[PDB]
Amino acid sequence: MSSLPVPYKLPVSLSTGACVIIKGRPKLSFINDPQLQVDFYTGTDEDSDIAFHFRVHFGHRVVMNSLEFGVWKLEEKIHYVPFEDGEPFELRIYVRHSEYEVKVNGQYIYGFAHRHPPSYVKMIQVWRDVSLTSVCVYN
Repeated sequence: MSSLPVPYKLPVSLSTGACVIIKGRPKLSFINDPQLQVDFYTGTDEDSDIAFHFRVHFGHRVVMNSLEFGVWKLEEKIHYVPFEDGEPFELRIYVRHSEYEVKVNGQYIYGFAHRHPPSYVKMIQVWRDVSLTSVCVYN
């Protein structure tokens, strides 16, 4: 029950082979419609674009998108992702040549085709209704 501040912002440099690992717990039970949001920003400013947005509507759906010149682009949706109510989760995002590969709790979930080069990602923000225990970038 140690925790990181939320919103959590960390500077990053992403290259093919990198892996973002996010560990934490939803802070409310699913009946309260808690959310998790992970944003890969292409700037350090508050108005920066988002190359990869990953948003968990716990108990409902996962949506992914990008914010480009201030506009949300095509939403990609997953109906079911195996987050468990009240339990700690592990979210991994691997930076591959052509896509981000998303893993949750030991399961392969999704490959999100790059819309922008990962080399332009400068900061990752993790926020909304979670308690966070760690946010690590490998390689």
